[PDB]
Amino acid sequence: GNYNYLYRLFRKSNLKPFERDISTEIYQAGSTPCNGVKGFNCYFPLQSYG
Amino acid sequence: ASVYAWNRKRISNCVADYSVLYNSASFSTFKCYGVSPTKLNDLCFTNVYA
Repeated sequence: GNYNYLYRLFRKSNLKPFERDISTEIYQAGSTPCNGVKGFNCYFPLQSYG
Repeated sequence: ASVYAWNRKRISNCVADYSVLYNSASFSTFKCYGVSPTKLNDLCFTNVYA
């Protein structure tokens, strides 16, 4: 796998046209307050296809 | 059941709120595929199965 190229799976809100977002914070998908760490429906939103 | 002959229950003629299920961190996992968990509370179906 090459891992140079990275993907965001989820976000708090949709991008406006040419909105740009570098932020890496853990995404709360459900009932777990993330506070900077993963958990039950709390996920790191970044990915790569390898 | 023994997983080779897994139980199927047909679900019909009813209103659904799947967040009553996935909000609870009581399970060892709750994951969703093809569609994110939140969206399932908007949907309508002819049949549902557990």
